[PDB]
Amino acid sequence: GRRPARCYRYCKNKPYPKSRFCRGVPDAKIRIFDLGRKKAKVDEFPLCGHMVSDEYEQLSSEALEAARICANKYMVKSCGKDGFHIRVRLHPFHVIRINKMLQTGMRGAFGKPQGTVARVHIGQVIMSIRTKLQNKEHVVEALRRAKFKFPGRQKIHISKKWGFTKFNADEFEDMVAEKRLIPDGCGVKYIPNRGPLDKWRALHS
Amino acid sequence: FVKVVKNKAYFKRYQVKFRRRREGKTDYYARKRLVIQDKNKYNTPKYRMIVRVTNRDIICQIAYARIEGDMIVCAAYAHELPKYGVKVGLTNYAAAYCTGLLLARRLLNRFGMDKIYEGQVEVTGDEYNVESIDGQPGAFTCYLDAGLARTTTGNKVFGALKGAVDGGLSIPHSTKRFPGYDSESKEFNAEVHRKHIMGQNVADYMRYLMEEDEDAYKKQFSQYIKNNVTPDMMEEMYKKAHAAIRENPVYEKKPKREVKKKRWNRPKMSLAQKKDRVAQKKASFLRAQERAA
Amino acid sequence: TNTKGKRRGTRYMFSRPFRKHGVVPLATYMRIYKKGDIVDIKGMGTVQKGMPHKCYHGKTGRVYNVTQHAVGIVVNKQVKGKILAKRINVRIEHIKHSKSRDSFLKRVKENDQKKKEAKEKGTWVQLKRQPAPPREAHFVRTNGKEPELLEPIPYEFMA
Amino acid sequence: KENPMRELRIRKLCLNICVGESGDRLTRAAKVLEQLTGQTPVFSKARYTVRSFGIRRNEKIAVHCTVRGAKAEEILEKGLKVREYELRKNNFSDTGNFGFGIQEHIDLGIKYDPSIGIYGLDFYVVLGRPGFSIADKKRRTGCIGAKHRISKEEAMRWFQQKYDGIILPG
Amino acid sequence: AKSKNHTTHNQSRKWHRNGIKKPRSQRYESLKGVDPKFLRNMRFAKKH
RNA sequence: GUCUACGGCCAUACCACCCUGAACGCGCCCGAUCUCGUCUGAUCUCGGAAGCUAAGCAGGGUCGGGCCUGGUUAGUACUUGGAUGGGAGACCGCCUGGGAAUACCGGGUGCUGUAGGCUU
RNA sequence: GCUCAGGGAGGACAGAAACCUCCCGUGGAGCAGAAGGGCAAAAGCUCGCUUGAUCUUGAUUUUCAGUACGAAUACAGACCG
RNA sequence: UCAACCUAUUCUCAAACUUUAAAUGGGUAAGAAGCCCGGCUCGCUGGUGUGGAGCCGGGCGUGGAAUGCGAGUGCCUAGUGG
Ligand SMILES: [Mg+2]
Ligand SMILES: [Mg+2]
Ligand SMILES: [Mg+2]
Ligand SMILES: [Mg+2]
Ligand SMILES: [Mg+2]
Ligand SMILES: [Mg+2]
Ligand SMILES: [Mg+2]
Ligand SMILES: [Mg+2]
Ligand SMILES: [Mg+2]
Ligand SMILES: [Mg+2]
Repeated sequence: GRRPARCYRYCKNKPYPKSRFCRGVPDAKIRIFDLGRKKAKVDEFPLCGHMVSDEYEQLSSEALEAARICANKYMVKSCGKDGFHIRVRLHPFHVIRINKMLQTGMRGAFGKPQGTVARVHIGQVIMSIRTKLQNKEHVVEALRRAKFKFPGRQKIHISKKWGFTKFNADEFEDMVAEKRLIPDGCGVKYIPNRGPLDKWRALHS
Repeated sequence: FVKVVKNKAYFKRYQVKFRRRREGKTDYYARKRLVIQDKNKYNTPKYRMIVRVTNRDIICQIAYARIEGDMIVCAAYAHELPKYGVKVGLTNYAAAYCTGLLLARRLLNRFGMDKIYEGQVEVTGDEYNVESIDGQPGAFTCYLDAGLARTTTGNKVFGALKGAVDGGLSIPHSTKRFPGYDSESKEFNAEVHRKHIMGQNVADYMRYLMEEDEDAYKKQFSQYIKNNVTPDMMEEMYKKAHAAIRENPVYEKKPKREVKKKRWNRPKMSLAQKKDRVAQKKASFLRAQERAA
Repeated sequence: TNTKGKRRGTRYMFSRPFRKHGVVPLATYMRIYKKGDIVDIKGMGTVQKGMPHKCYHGKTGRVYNVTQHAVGIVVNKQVKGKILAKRINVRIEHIKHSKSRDSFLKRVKENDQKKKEAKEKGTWVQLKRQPAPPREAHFVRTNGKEPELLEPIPYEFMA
Repeated sequence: KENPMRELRIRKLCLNICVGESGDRLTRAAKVLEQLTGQTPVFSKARYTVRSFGIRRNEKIAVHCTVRGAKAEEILEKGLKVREYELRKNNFSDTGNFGFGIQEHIDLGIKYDPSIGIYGLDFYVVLGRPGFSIADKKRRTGCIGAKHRISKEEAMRWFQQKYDGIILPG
Repeated sequence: AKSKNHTTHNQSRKWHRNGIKKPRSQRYESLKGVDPKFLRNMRFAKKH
């Protein structure tokens, strides 16, 4: 019953979020965004593969959930059940409209909301899998299988960051040994040389 | 727990008051309605008579507003009344009248209008208003700044007002807030205001305490006793102070001394010193940890 | 079709700046305005009296009339194909002087002083602002070290 | 050797009786705490309207008063004599005040009229220190600083050394 | 049978055929709108 | 060096805690006859000078939060004009000139006008 | 003259929510209504007195044709609060 | 334990959100109607032959950025308003 994505594919409109003015939106069907062993520290998954995009287009929430399931299925088949962590780094906020014809015509044509849609830039990361450093080909194959659930051209890039952090994977170990970083779950905490030094003597206590 | 109210968001969104509004001193609403000259007057000054009653003296100034600040024309305080012979009691209604009189006569002598516009040489207490005479240079017109005093009846702000009015300033005023205007019968008996100007309430309270109990009298009044101020001397002392002020109103400053240049408060620590403080704190913590382990 | 309200479209225009809300500062009141003063307009939301129109927020005119709170100024407004020299009544806190007249005034007074003097002295000193000429010929010294060589960076995708 | 401008004082003793209705009960409760204090109390109205309790907006539902000084100390001593000088550790506010409540005013030392009846009271002692007038004077209003405030233990030690009462826990 | 509603297409060159010409600047412009008490005084100063 | 009275721009001045204030001040403070106002001399008003810098306030401190001003981000994003450039499109590249902002890393932490003191 | 929304800590019945008290509180409240602006010794809330919500000629702005009506802005002449 | 809560973090947004904040753009100024003196007048403003404005009289051309171009003004008027 939903129109094809090639109708609602280009970033044609102003971004039109679910708000006080556009209410009555049917709910986005991707609602789980992070999967796998999402309760695992930064230290035990060092590898991070990003499905980056290569077009300025619109991905549907249907396609985001289809690619989530297509990645998760291959990851729990290949890397074991909890040896990975996928996260979908797009949330569909733009909602799209449907002009229903049943006779009026184009008189007063402004659609009811039909669905939700994520707008993506050239180089904005769609999905990302955090895994161990020997599960490289499995994550490339999982992202390559999930690319067929999207329109357009997506590329696959294995980053030099330490998983889901903004710090580089070569100097992450030196920084965490120098105690400028602190593990606090799936992320890491950055500590400047700017605090009150009771925090300093608490860390080096 | 509670949610922390004064966070980074609170301080980033926080706007400060003006500095005088934070310090508490000024009311910008009344100050804007009081000092702003009309724009068709074109840089004509607008004069104010500022009254501030402190705990121990009374500041009476006359100032007009420029862009950099209120340049004060003339100033007259209450602690300079022992030059004329009011030894102690410098914050009461009578000393408010005396310093208003001194402000008026000193400003008139500063401008050159002490012979003209004599005002009330004898003190009556009733309504007076210095109406200007033709040919001679016109009367000095200024407006009364109370600041933050709740301007109710019998206020030393209006005592200094009546002091300037009897000195010769033409200030707009009503005889509603002088002591004597009773709220019931809605008239104004000027002899009660004269008693308050001459300090007869203080002399009568002095007599009342030395009749009721002399321990409370010596606790309440002591510098009066030290400067041998008696109740019968009070009105004649304030009249001689009025005559002394109206005969010699000019202020002569104290001479400026050669300083010693000694600094009484701690100077601001420098960048090198405070980085060395945090270096020594870290090194001392680490050596205390190795001498604890 | 848009509404034709007096304050339509002036959400961000008559609003105060960030953390500069509150009491209007008093030098704005204490500045005095003659006639013939070149005067900028910038309407302000805290004082609703004497509000200049959104057509004139940002325009500069000339004072022709001063009253006891407000000045009348003569601004050029452009409507469809003409320019009207029209006059408006603006309260005093919607208004600044312009320093664009002031730079001309100081240039005139220093030109007139260096035309008064250095004329019985004999020299002839330049009084017109010629525009910024091309750079004259100049040696550039490479004191010792060689010019550092640049060459483009290889492409690596960092995101 | 301690600075005499940090003497713990009682700044006020405020009393109220929240009767919950207007008219006869409220006027005679006003008369009973006027018999207590010696000054005419005031009538506290209602902010909101809750019909579960039986009150309406702007309806006079309570009587309160404020006592200062020697009268405050003597009324407080009467109330603590009712409360046998035994206060709980939860009867102390974090800002250093304290307060308690009694159930019949006949225990205070006020004789009875069947025209009036019996009522209970909330007593609340707002402790202070010399200098707390900074927080509510007008001309240069400031705050009170950190060293000069009154903490909870610093108040209840004062209570149990000035009244020789006990702080029973719970 | 609809039609076009509003346009400012050809209007700029229609204006700039005879030019956006600035107002007629003239020495001694008039006194209408000047403060009447000020102008009473001005014309008494001219009277005497 | 510094304070009061009135201020100007209104955080480089705010906020939290700690330290130190000599002299003059500014305060806290002591009272309620009178002026005045309250349930209450707490506030306001009124008369004072026994005590105290405890607080306000002032000066200083914090690998402080903030604020101000710099570096980075970055000639990046965006962009005026241009091509019979590319691309199926989306969009991108180039020629011509302009050119941002976070995070991250430094520096600063009120200046000042008029009047009157203190440092005999 | 006072500070508002909210929160914390206390107090006989009293509680999740009646009233009293302290502390924090840049507006998160209120300003009749729609929204946007604006506002903290106020434009809010509470009191006291009130009728400038009055009589009158011109100028101006806004839509604009640079015309009306509407609404509004500075002035001016009294008569007042 | 599991929730709310709270504090430092983290992913993604906004036409009717915003601390910041461009490019293009919109006013004004680039002098003789301008400066600088001397003096009168005023019932307005006025501590103050104060302030402001208006009048007289005199002195000053290096015509006060580049470029380019003779300008200003008044009648009568068609057609047009898909
Ligand atoms: Mg569209
Ligand atoms: Mg006032
Ligand atoms: Mg058509
Ligand atoms: Mg048409
Ligand atoms: Mg007292
Ligand atoms: Mg102190
Ligand atoms: Mg101290
Ligand atoms: Mg800091
Ligand atoms: Mg008011
Ligand atoms: Mg109103």
